[PDB]
Amino acid sequence: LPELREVVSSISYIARQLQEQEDH
Amino acid sequence: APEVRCCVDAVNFVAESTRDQEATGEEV
Amino acid sequence: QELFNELKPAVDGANFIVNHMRDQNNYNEEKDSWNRVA
Amino acid sequence: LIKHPEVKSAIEGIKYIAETMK
Amino acid sequence: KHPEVKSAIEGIKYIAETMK
Repeated sequence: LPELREVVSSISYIARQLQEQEDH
Repeated sequence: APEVRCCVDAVNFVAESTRDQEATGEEV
Repeated sequence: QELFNELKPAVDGANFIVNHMRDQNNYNEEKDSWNRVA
Repeated sequence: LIKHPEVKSAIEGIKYIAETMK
Repeated sequence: KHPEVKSAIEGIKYIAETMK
């Protein structure tokens, strides 16, 4: 399931960016 | 099963919106 | 089970994004209220 | 799996985000 | 693999690349 894996990666990246923005 | 259709439409809407903002910002 | 284990990071990320957006919206709404008071 | 509370919360949250930007 | 599902998948990908 490479598509679902890449989607999971994209969602995790978005959440990580938002968490970093929250710390900033 | 409203979940699949409604959230696929929602995800497509955010994607299309993001595309519109990107095009607007390129013209700016 | 294993599918749920693989999708749990995505569900957690989506919930985090939702909470971030909702908090931002409430923050902006309070700012608009202050603008209207002004 | 849709009946899981976290999945439902994420689903309604995506709907909320889309409605907000509309 | 409906067209709309693939479009949504690519939309999430596009959003991630846009923030990158």
